[PDB]
Amino acid sequence: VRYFYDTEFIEDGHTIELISIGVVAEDGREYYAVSTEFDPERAGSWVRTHVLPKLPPPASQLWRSRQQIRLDLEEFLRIDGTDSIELWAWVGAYDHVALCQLWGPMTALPPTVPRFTRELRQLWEDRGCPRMPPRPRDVHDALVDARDQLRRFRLITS
Amino acid sequence: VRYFYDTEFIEDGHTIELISIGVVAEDGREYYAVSTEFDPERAGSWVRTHVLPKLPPPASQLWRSRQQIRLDLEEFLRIDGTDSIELWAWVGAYDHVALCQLWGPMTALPPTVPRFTRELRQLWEDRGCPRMPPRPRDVHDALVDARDQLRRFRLITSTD
Ligand SMILES: [Mg+2]
Ligand SMILES: [Mg+2]
Ligand SMILES: [Mg+2]
Ligand SMILES: [Mg+2]
Ligand SMILES: [Mg+2]
Ligand SMILES: [Mg+2]
Repeated sequence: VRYFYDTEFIEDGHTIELISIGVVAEDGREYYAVSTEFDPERAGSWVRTHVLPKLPPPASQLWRSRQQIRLDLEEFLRIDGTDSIELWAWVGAYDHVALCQLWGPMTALPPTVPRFTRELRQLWEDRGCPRMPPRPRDVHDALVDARDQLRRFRLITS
Repeated sequence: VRYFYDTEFIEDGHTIELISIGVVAEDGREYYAVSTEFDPERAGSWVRTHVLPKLPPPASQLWRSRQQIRLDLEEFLRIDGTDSIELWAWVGAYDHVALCQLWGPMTALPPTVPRFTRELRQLWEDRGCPRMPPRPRDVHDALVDARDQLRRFRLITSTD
């Protein structure tokens, strides 16, 4: 059913160029990939310092084409499966677009992928803002960040 | 405090070209504009059928530049005032990007505009999925869309 995710990307007010994606299923499965298709030269200051250095070394199989990431996610999210898929992220409007654009325009999103991502911050605030683990060491690694989202959600719903 | 909004747009897997935006405040105030800058030619069948027909005539003052719409919104959302700005939309991920892209990069969004839009669909499900009035036939007009969201938010929360 539930997947927690995060993306890193280069966004210029016009497009969102996907750097990486981390997704963690409530059942414990984890997916992380980094795109071979974004242009590192086009990254602004904040990304160069905080995002770029934390990426896998160049020879890692974690590096995948946009097409591989799409096919990886269709398998990882079980899009042909029994269960209803429910996507979650923390302040994920841009993340939601970044994920969806792996498929193309919204019309080309697979029929079982939700057309919205639930907002963890919204749930957090609606439960009166309960005390959370402080920020992990490596924030801006999308998988670490996606992990911490699931941790947060479990706390709030315990 | 709370604003409810909707955007209409041409989205192609690459960009989100803003057509119109409708915003309604909890205090009764309303804003609506249509961008002079999208290219009607690029629109798909759906946007040709359901969106373009509801737009104001060419002479309407509702047609504005993207620059004018930014300035209008900075005023309307009371960006320099002391209330916390809360934004709400129904299934608003692309809407949130469309709105925020009026300021360019996320970098450049006024500090006082929140970095996320609250998701009215999520709220609905949370409180038990209570039965809602039907959507207006007028929907697909971003202002009508935004008013209706405000109405749904009122009904969903009416015993909170
Ligand atoms: Mg992100
Ligand atoms: Mg590819
Ligand atoms: Mg996020
Ligand atoms: Mg909309
Ligand atoms: Mg539209
Ligand atoms: Mg809306």
